[PDB]
Amino acid sequence: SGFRKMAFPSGKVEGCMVQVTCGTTTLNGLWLDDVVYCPRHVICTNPNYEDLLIRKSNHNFLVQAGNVQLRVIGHSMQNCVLKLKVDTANPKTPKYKFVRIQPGQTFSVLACYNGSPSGVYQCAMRPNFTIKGSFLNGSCGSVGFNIDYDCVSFCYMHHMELPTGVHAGTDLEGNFYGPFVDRQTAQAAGTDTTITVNVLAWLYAAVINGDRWFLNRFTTTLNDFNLVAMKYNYEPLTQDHVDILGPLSAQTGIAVLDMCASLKELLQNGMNGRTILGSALLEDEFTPFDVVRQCSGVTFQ
Amino acid sequence: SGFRKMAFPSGKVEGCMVQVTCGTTTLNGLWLDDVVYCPRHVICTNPNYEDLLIRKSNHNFLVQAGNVQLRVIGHSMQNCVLKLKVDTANPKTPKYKFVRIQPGQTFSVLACYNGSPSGVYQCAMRPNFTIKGSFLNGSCGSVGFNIDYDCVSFCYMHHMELPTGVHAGTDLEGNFYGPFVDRQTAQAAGTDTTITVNVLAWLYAAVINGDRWFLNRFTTTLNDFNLVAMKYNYEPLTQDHVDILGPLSAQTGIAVLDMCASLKELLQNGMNGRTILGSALLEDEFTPFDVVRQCSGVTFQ
Ligand SMILES: *CC(=O)N(CCC(N)=O)NC(=O)[C@H](CC1CCCCC1)NC(=O)[C@@H](NC(=O)OCc1ccccc1)[C@@H](C)OC(C)(C)C
Ligand SMILES: *CC(=O)N(CCC(N)=O)NC(=O)[C@H](CC1CCCCC1)NC(=O)[C@@H](NC(=O)OCc1ccccc1)[C@@H](C)OC(C)(C)C
Repeated sequence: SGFRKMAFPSGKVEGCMVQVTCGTTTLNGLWLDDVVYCPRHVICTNPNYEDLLIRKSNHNFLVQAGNVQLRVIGHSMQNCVLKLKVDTANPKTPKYKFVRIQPGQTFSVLACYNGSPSGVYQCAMRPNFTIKGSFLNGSCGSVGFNIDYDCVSFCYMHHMELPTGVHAGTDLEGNFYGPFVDRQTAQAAGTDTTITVNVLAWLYAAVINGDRWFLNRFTTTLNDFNLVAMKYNYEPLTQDHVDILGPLSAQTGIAVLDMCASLKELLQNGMNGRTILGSALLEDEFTPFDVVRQCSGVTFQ
Repeated sequence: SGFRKMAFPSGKVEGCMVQVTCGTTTLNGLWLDDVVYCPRHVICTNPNYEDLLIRKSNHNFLVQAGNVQLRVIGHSMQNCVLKLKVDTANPKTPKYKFVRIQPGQTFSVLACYNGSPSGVYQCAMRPNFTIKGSFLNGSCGSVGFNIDYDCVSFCYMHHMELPTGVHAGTDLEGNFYGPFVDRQTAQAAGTDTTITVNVLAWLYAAVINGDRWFLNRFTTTLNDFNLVAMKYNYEPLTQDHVDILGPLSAQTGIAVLDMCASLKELLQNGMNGRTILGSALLEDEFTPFDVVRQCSGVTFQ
């Protein structure tokens, strides 16, 4: 038992982080096979990156992998990422995919500085397409990922911090999550919302681990639930959400809609000085898949 | 900015986990050089382990490292851990030490099943020498660690879960943290307390990241602070604790004792529906070192 914000083991990704330097900018890159992926704003000097990149040669890119120089033999821009072809394939390349995740989906972040991993933590893509990360200067190029058996699905590369202290970035093909652009012009996160299906998953986690105090005898319709959720800035729950909570419903014996009735009363009454899974807030950064993986024992390799 | 419960990168440890099987018990072991460390209760059938172990031969121990059989060529018991000498040194052995940590100190846990890492999370050794882990059947042998530059300091190996859902285990030399013994006889955690110096560190984290609402104009003596802390089941703060909070004090300009005055008023008044670093509870599983590492950029390799 117990329930923790749990990241995937990070070794498969650690073996891919490298330092990319060019001009006076140094950031992190991701070395898979003979390609190094990094944020395009590594490019020298409202920038027009196509124009800035045609002025570069391969030898203006310094790629450090450990104590080993990698030689750049080709480059191209794909959306907001640079792809640097190097003359050596990464022998530690795991099996991998690039995936663009939906809001509400979680992933592990390996924070990196100068190509050296610093820590790993678990995150969610917020409904407003920011992530509440932990990032300092030089963390650009750090990636977020999930692991399925032996395969690393990369889903995030870090680019920028916004004025509110939250973070914005791209999928590994360089497309920003959300409306953000990689310029130093005023931008701000839209209004965020709480990820309802995830809160419900976490309440099921609480029950699996022995916490029941918040349950009730009431029930609710999907429509009536959504009416109360909107009022508390929760995302509407949809039937596919209900279907995804199916397995957790059947393992606990608590119908999804009955669990919606306790969330409703938790929203209306607060938590009255009690805690759930060591939290005094309703947690929304565990997906239904996260709960099942941690409460059943699924491994990866 | 941002502040997350952040584990060390786990790759150095992942390369050391193995499966140890003997009789009908399978658990995790830790392969460093030509020795595999695992919990001694892997031994077959109020057990007397010295008596049970003299009845075993090397070939009763099956050690799986990936798809590769390791051959046991010697064994011995050290406290509550078995040390199995194998005929092959682990080529992925990092630089490492074994360290017995104090209560209040944090570490990363790589949860493992059948020698396969499942997740990594951050923990603290509670004042009552349990850890609030996340562990299922078959996680025994999973280890906890810290990393300093390139060196893995192993500090925990997991053995058992107690009735309250918290966890007990040993240092890597087999000595239990706390009064626990590796028998299936009724045992229970002592009364825990909140780790005061860590709460103060986290409040400094909040200030470094821009949260100030909880500060106040008041101050307090060490003695007067401890009087209020005892009443709220907080550990007494000592002068060495004050000294350790020195650097965080000097970076923020908030004297330790003034930060004690805001903790005092936070304890006496509650948090009034506000949050600190996304928490509605006072967090105590970040050490002063954790805060500095995450809020300044210290890497490892
Ligand atoms: C490379 C890096 O480490 N990193 C992540 C920083 C972090 N703490 O997560 N990225 C950056 O520092 C960004 C570099 C620029 C380079 C030119 C192309 C765009 C990216 N910069 C930022 O992340 C800044 N954010 C920002 O400029 O947002 C747009 C904006 C501009 C002006 C007003 C409002 C919003 C950060 C570093 O700047 C602030 C002041 C927001 C912290
Ligand atoms: C091997 C393993 O995975 N693991 C960790 C379990 C977990 N969820 O963290 N360890 C064990 O399962 C322990 C194996 C025994 C083998 C004989 C030597 C001692 C260890 N068992 C436990 O952890 C049990 N705890 C326990 O027996 O505590 C002492 C006790 C006995 C009777 C009453 C109260 C206390 C767990 C699995 O049992 C309970 C019922 C506490 C969950």
